Amino acid sequence: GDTGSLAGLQAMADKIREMALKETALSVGAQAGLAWRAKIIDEQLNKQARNLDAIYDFNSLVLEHNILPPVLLEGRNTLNLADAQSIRISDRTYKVAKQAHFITTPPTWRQYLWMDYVKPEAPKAEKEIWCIYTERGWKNGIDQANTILEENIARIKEDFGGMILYRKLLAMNMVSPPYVSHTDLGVTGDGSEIHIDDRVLRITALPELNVNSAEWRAAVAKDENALERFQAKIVITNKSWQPIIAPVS
Amino acid sequence: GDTGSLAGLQAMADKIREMALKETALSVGAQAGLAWRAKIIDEQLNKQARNLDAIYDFNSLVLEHNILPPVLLEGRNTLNLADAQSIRISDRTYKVAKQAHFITTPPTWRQYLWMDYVKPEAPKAEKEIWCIYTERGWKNGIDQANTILEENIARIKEDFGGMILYRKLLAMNMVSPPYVSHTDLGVTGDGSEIHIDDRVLRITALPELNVNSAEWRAAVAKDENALERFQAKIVITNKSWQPIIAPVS
Amino acid sequence: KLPCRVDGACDATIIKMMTDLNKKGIKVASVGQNYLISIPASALFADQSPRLNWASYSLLNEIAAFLKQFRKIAITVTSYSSKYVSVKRERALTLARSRVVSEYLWSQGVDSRIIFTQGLGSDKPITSYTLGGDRSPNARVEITFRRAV
Amino acid sequence: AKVEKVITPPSKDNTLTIPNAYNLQARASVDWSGPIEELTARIAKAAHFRFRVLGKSPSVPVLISISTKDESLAEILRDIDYQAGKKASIHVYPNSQVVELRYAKIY
Amino acid sequence: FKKPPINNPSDDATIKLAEAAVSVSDSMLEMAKVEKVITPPSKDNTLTIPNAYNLQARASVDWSGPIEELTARIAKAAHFRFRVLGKSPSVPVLISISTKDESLAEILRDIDYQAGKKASIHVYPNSQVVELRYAK
Amino acid sequence: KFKKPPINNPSDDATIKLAEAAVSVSDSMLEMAKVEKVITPPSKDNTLTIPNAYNLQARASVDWSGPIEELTARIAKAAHFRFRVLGKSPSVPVLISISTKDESLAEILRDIDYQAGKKASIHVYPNSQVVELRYAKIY
Amino acid sequence: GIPPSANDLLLHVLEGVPPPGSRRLVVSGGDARAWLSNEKMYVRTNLTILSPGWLASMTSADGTHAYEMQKSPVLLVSWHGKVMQLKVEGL
Amino acid sequence: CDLTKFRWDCDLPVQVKPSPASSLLVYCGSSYGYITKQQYDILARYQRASVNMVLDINGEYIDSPCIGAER
Amino acid sequence: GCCSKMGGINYCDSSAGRLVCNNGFYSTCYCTRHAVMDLQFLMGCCLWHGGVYPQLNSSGLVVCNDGYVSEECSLQ
Repeated sequence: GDTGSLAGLQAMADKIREMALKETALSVGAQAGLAWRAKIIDEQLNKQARNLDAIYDFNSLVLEHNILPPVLLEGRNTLNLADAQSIRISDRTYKVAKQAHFITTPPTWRQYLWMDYVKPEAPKAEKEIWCIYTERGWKNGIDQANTILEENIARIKEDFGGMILYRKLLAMNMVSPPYVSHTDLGVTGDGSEIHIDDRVLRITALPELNVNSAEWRAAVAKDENALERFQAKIVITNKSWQPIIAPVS
Repeated sequence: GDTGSLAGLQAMADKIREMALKETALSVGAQAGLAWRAKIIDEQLNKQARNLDAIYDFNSLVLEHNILPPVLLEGRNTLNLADAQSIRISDRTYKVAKQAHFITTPPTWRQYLWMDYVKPEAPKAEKEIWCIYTERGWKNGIDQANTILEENIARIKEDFGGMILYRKLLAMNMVSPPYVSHTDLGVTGDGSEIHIDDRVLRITALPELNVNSAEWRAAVAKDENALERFQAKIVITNKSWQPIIAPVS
Repeated sequence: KLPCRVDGACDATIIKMMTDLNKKGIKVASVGQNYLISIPASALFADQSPRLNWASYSLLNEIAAFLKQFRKIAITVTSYSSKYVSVKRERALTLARSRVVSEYLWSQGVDSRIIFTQGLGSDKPITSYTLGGDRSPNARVEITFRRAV
Repeated sequence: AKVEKVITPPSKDNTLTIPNAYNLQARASVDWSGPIEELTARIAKAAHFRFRVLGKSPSVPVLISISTKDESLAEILRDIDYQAGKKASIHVYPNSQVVELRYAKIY
Repeated sequence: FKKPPINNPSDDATIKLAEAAVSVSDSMLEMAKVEKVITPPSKDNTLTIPNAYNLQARASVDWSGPIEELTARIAKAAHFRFRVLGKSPSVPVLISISTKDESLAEILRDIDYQAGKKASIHVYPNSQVVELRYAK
Repeated sequence: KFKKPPINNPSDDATIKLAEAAVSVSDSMLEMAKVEKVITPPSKDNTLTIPNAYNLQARASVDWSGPIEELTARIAKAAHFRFRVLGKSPSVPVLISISTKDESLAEILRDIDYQAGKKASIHVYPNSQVVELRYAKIY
Repeated sequence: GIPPSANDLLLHVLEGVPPPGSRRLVVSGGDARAWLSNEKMYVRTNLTILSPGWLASMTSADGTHAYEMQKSPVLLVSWHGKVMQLKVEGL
Repeated sequence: CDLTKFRWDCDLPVQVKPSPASSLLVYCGSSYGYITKQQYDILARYQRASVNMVLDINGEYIDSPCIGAER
Repeated sequence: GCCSKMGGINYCDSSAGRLVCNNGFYSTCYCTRHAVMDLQFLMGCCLWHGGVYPQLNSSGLVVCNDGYVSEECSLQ
């Protein structure tokens, strides 16, 4: 007897009635399978906790004043068939899904990817097809947990990619940096309470995509050839590794 | 026991009562026969799927700006007997059944010719003529499926032929081409969302049959004879293949 | 309610037919997803001619079944042969052989969008033993492809 | 087809824009019903020609469907160019071994 | 023993269907052949690869914006000077190049093609200069 | 028999999805790094501010995900360098996360300085044997 | 006036995030994901949709399409020059 | 080159500058050199044969793929 | 089983949707519903018309989501 394993769930029990049996078996199987798959997903995430920390390093993308950069969404080849006789096309659209804000701690991958787990304590056409339908429900719950994890991954990827895209656009002068001003009060207070070095930080200008296309700055990378390098026996050599299955198309 | 075959339908059971038996047998047979014939029609369409794609190639008829050409219907030798002492005759009539519009994907033959298939589950003057009348209903359902497929073929033929007729009439200058205008906005948007290359396509003029008969262009084909060609032993020879059943009229 | 495997293909079947072709003498190798079927031209054609023997059609049928066991986008049928008369001669002969094998394989409908054909004549041998005609080791037909997904 | 050819006969053959050459005479039997660019890239790769693309690919794809059997890659590229028509154009430069697909300047 | 094609039309109606498909495809090809307008290579108004050594260098560009900035950056990467002849339009000439491995000469060819008749690009290798010629 | 070389242990679809997302993130990071480097290439190396010396060539394998100051102090103590701090430590900690394996203490200090960036800066004076961490003059 | 640019939810669909306040659909037979939000269908896929016909589209950097269309229980797609179908359930 | 033997081993010197004699481009990966007309022809022959033609300098591999370019 | 005459099922590769067997060879068997299947025969009413409109039927008519009525599914 165990709800944390399909074996124990099956061993628990070792047209209207048939349909009710199928429905209840699917219902009990789905929740147990979803919980077990969430547990295994959490185990995998904790196994790769340091790698996930290296990958989704929100701390390195944080701006100067501990400001979370905005999330920028990009789409290309945009088309909208408004109706017959009217379409609207655009080469690229950039959008600010989330705006920059002051933060006190960088976000972590656990806020996105963690999968909530609680062990669910719960209980011919009577306990013969019940096993087959509870196995079907277990598979359905596993699939549901996988879909939830996939959505969580998509969300964290969207956020991290938006911050990276903001950094790239700021490099290319397609967004303005957040402008923050400090008001520097002296020693502030009265005889009951004083604050020594009182400073008030305020984002006076949020980052925003600039429409002055003249101000943008393109970046062209390059790859290094034999320029300025070259006994200098520059030779195109046949003697080399040759693939076994050569003409694959 | 099977609803997907007439053999299974008949094996299922191996004046008022007589009439009720006939009616119910016809009703059960018709649906099963129609479903089975729809399945076989779909199998044949999928067998000839590539040939159907070659024939009904709506993609090759698509106009410049991804515009579906209008469907033109043609009739000849028109006569209408309005009443006694009044008829109206006309040599040819051309009509625009459907007008041109922007499209995003070319139409396919499946939208017209596909036959919906769902396996229909269902159950002396008692089970003796029941098989005879269920066979009659099976034949009736097969005929109904064939008629539905015939109507679908007629519809796809009308649409494809109307598009081809539009192309022909445009060649002979009996229709005007659709006129599309592009409004070319620059970089459009504000600090929250920008679009790089904003263009608005609008069909400012729909195609229409022009009544200026002076502007039409006739086309006369020809067949090549021995002109400008011809030891040159031009000869009418008896020695050749001769039909066995020669004077057939 | 949904197919459990690609229709008409089995892993035991693939292994059995690879073993059988290798036993016969047709080299069926697989490095990664890339598959190679090397066929000696002596088992397909006549002596330096692009005319298959009627007996070789059973071998071509087995190779067609093998190709049908996989899902793919493009096969490549290449022909190499020993030097007989002239560079143009073996080039034309190998192109014709590739055309004919490709036509038969295409007719025995395989799940292949493209079947490229080519013959380089005597450009890329696989053995230093060039003695012989069509019995030579490097007079062969290569059917190379990549399993799709 | 007859009436349109009579109305305006063609004047130029696309063999000028796609001049055949060696290794473009390799043959292929194709059955394709997708976007133009992938098929052209596969043809160019099998012809050992570098594939180059000009112009912005439109949002509405340039779908082509070639169902042939054993014709040379030059003929297949000519067929692809004709089927593309006003949407896309295929050129072949055999001196530089370049197959170039360019999307027309519509939009 | 040779086997017949599995997809062989061996039905009285399938054969006719297949020949009708063949004729439809042939007629469509003929119609496309008549329809198509081609530009002969001699009369092609596009930049021909300038062959300049500095311009043959490979690059990786992901740009969607004004032509002027990308052309200037490409010229500077190629070490050529850059100049503009003409008056910049009100609405800027917007282009997009998204390539991972393409030479600067080919990128300039693509830029010229996408500019079309709003602007053109000339390359002088002897006096290494990229010129963006606007149109009026 | 027929086999192909890499017969690894079974993988989970959780790890598979994480691997795909990680590869996409890595590609985005590569593109961003390349475009920023082209936009403005670096001009100065932090080896000027952290000059290596003897006993800074001691090697360490670190796995740290905390504030900068404690790791810097441990590195300095293991290098036998007196640790000094300049500037007011901000309320929001300068968190660093260094996960390396056996590189010299000078290299670790360089990595820490680069990770700190605009928040904190590490200097090393080998004449006075001083490792000095200074919190920037923001706020 | 000026028609709408496109649906901003297509950016979230591109990223793989379901549009807010939507329900999942079960796409079988290929690599695609579908969500139903406002009696419309949003599909993330690497394939090309041919038959059903979409209302709006966006393309991501690496070549992933986000389609906004009307709901349809079948999607005709071209995988690699091959026309197959994806069965959309949950409509 | 010797194109048939068994291993088709051969050698093609590369001239970096676009000399009048050797002005035909070869893109060895990201590193490009210039060769002659006969050299381009035989390299294209090897490309048709689908043989890897990695670029070697002083016996050291630099870049794998060779593809002919504008003449 | 699926990977028969190979070693056996190693694991389901969800990135490709197929099984990977104990030898390096993939498996013809699918393991996720998102594996590329050559689905060409799809059951169901009102295909290519938006699917069946979810209304409580007063007659046997099956009406699709675009208004077209499916005569092949309607009651007779």
